[PDB]
Formats: sequence, C-alpha cells, structure tokens
Amino acid sequence: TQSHYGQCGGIGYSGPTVCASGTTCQVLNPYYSQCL
Repeated sequence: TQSHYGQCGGIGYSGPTVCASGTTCQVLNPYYSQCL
C-alpha cells in the first residue's frame, strides 16, 4: 500500500497503486500520480 502524499501511479511507476486508507489516488501529470 502507499502512504499519504505517496506515488500511486504515473508513467515509469512500477509500484502498487492503492493509497492508504483515508486517501485516494490523484493523477498529478502523465508521469506522476500522488495520493491525497
């Protein structure tokens, strides 16, 4: 799982995309998605 302000997605990312409870995944740009 990811933590708050954690990268859940974004090109080049090869990690889990599930944000910690209480948060959600938010695409920042086509190369980064933060969890807020």
